[PDB]
Amino acid sequence: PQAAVVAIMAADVQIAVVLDAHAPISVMIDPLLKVVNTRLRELGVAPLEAKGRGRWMLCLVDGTPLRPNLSLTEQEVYDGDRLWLKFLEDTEHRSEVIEHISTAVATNLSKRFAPIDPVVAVQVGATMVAVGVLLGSALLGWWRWQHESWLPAPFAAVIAVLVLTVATMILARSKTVPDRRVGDILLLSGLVPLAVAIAATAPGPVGAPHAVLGFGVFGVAAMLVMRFTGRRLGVYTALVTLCAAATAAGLARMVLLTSAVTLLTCVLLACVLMYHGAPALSRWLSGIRLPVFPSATSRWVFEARPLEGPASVRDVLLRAERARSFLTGLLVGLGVLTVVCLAGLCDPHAGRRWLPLLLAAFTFGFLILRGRSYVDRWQAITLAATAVLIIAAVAVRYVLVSGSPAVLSAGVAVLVLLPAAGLTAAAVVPNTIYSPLFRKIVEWIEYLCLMPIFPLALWLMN
Amino acid sequence: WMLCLVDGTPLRPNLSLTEQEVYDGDRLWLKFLEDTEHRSEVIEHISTAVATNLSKRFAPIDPVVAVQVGAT
Amino acid sequence: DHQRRFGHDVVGIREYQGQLVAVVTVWLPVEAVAARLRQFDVRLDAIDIVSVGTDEHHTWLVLRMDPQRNVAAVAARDSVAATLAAATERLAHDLNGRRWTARPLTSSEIDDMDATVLAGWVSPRDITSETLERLWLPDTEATAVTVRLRPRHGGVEVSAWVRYH
Amino acid sequence: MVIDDNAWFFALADQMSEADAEQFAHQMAHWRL
Repeated sequence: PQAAVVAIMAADVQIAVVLDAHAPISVMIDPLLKVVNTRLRELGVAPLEAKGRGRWMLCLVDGTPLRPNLSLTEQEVYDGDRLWLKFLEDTEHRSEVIEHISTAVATNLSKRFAPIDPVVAVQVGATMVAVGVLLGSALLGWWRWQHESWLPAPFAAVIAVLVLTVATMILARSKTVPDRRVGDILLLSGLVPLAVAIAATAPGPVGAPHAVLGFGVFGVAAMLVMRFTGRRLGVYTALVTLCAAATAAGLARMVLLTSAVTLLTCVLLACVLMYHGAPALSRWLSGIRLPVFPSATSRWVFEARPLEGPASVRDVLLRAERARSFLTGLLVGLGVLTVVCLAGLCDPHAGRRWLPLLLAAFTFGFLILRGRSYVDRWQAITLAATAVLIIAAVAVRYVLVSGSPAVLSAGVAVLVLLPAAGLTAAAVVPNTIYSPLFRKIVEWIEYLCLMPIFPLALWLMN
Repeated sequence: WMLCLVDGTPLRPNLSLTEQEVYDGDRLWLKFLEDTEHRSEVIEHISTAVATNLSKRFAPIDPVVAVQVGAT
Repeated sequence: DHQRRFGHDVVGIREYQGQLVAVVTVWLPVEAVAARLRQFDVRLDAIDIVSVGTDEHHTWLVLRMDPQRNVAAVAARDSVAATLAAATERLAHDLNGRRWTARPLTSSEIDDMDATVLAGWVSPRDITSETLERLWLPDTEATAVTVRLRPRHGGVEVSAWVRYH
Repeated sequence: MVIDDNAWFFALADQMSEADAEQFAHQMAHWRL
């Protein structure tokens, strides 16, 4: 009959066992415990013990217990799976009763929800002062856009230097806690008024020189904070991606007099190239020996534990998480750049308008390749989100300024039907199963979307 | 024909049940095996807590999430 | 690099861009080692069968494993090296028992194996399953014959190549 | 001792399956003291 080979884990030891694939768990659990205790005692490891009243049980590694009355088969234990053996502590006790309504309300809420706390309060204050200083900096930028006054730049500079010194003092003095994210929030908040202060010093009417100067200095600061801090690096990766593209556009509008369409098509080309290059670049950026403040998952692994030994697993884990964060930041930045360039291209009142819609569709498919290919949940979701936002941005870019019921009805119809198809591909399709051949053919089609961009990039450039 | 324990390790055919520590109420699987050697001696020392912890938060996209993403 | 672990054997390891380890084994053996690319937790990069000889008939498995694809497994264990050492001891103990015996190489003997593989050219073959025992037959002072297994999808797909002299 | 003659709620029974009983019996059979 069938047998499942599985590696069970119990008392910090994993042992591979071959199990009767369709005996009920209630049959096998006891001699499995005896075998595990024999193996542990042979290893000199302290054996398993029944800590008071309770029961011996087996769980999936995700934590859920197996049905003891059921066999491995009907609960989908397959070969190569893993199981966690436990003595579950007894659950049952007196079911207490508070008869008075008011006291029962108070005790249930207090027991079950979390109050406000000064740890949270400081973070809230940091968030609100971050929002305030971005509003102030964006407001001064709006005024310098509207008016030629030199005086906003001293205000932006002084608020930037005050918040940056405050952030630095908090990061230096209060580094002892994971609430140093207060300092990180303030520093992220205060690099922006510095950028608009440097940008507003460019004389004459506002435009490309101000833009290239501000984005260049903000990207430079975002690059420095990697080497000096190395904390919360996904958002700075997205920001330095956006500033790199904006600075390339500003130098293209100053050194040359290129049109906007040429530059947007250049930016799209750079985007799809970078999407192809992003995982490799991330694995490069994984090892830049920047400072080693661990992140949340790494901290909460390190609390449970004390090229060989601990330092190797620690380096591997930190390296992997830095890779994941860089990759996620990159993909978010590219997603923003991709939607902003596609929105900038698809003016409805242009004679070439049919072409960038093709560019949109090709990019949409190409992004969906990566979405199905990349492993991290929030990266697949990033790719899917930006792909949708392409369609939404170009649709609104048409229908807002093109005052016709025709384009309106077309946009709103695709805007409701297309995500419903995107849902349908997983909602009705059984567990999103398709054949490997069909999958590879879909990968061929969305790859065959890419090489049409190259001549279209030439044709929209000229 | 040869008797294996629940994990699959066989019993020694030249030893009694007491000498191999088999007591009353024990379950023995009766099997026909092509060979007399089928053990897998390799133990791994793995920390069970992090092992059972980290799996749920390094998982790839599960279609039950993807449905929610689509619905959003 | 080298280790002796809480297991049973001493295991040599090399690293450059990822970890490398090799097992010697001592007519045809079973081909089904493709399953051991996907152990209970670790995911290995490739299984390469390696063989060399004239006389001097030697046969090897060299295994590639990326830690960064395996971090979820390594994080549970006290070392990345201990992880791959255990997984190779698993493969060695799985092969061992029949007429052919198997053990992990010491890294010194890994450099010995590299020297014997060098000892100082035809096409890679598209269809290979029948070829192996006759592809040894062309006259040479030294032949190196090897087969590669890689996880293209949930299956495992095969390539083989050879050189002479 | 009975306090009053009227039948009333007493308990919800700790019912146990045949498999659990058999499992406990395979445990108890291990001992001879």
